[PDB]
Amino acid sequence: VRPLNCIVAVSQNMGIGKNGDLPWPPLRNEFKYFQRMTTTSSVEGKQNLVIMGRKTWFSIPEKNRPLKDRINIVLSRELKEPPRGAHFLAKSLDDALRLIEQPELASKVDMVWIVGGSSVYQEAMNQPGHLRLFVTRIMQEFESDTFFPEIDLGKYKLLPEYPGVLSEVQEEKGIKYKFEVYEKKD
Ligand SMILES: NC(=O)C1=CN([C@@H]2O[C@H](COP(=O)(O)OP(=O)(O)OC[C@H]3O[C@@H](n4cnc5c(N)ncnc54)[C@H](OP(=O)(O)O)[C@@H]3O)[C@@H](O)[C@H]2O)C=CC1
Ligand SMILES: Nc1nc(N)c2nc(CN3c4ccc(O)cc4C=CC4=CCC=C[C@@H]43)cnc2n1
Repeated sequence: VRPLNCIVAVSQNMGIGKNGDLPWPPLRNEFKYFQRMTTTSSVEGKQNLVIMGRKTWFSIPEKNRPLKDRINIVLSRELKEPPRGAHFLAKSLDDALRLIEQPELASKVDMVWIVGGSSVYQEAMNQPGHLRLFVTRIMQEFESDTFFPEIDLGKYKLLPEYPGVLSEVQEEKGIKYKFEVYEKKD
């Protein structure tokens, strides 16, 4: 729960969003990976937890909120109550991270996942300490208005393998993609 995980899908031009949606048509197999990695806790009786920005929360289809079988935290400086369906609201990333480390969640949270958007990735990546980046490389260019921060290879190590993550190039709807895991210690 102390390591922080970010998970993202990014185009060749580092794009992650366009007009409050994704730059590419729906990649349901890519979504299945997102679901699996964020939902699968390491121990029965604990749930994983997802943190996301307010725009990402409202852009997720209503029928799929909250992200099922995960504790959902939404970051907003303007909302005063958690959005309907969200488990917690936090006014800053540090407030959220401090909440998660409170003892009355000890038994109640396994892995922590940052799931977007651009804003939130940026802030998480500015932080000292142990960060993993679960990056899906969409091997194609797409017109985008929201983007993922630079991944400095002097700071992040590309893990050659990672448990439960397959390395082969995948394809759906003629769009190729592959799964990568990066790590920054300390
Ligand atoms: N893997 C992928 O490809 C993903 C792509 N996306 C893309 O991201 C795009 C949107 O990105 P972006 O513009 O960053 O919008 P965000 O997803 O970051 O959501 C915006 C909200 O984030 C809140 N927020 C961010 N940081 C903080 C903080 N430290 N404290 C409190 N609130 C915070 C802001 O609240 P307030 O305004 O009140 O300050 C803002 O309202 C979407 O179009 C989507 O397509 C999203 C998820 C995944
Ligand atoms: N690997 C990876 N990592 C992510 N963080 C990720 N996030 C999403 C976000 N997403 C989704 C998040 C959850 C969900 O059930 C469906 C979607 C589908 C469409 C979406 C449209 C616009 C904005 C957000 C929304 C979709 N795919 C993703 N894949």
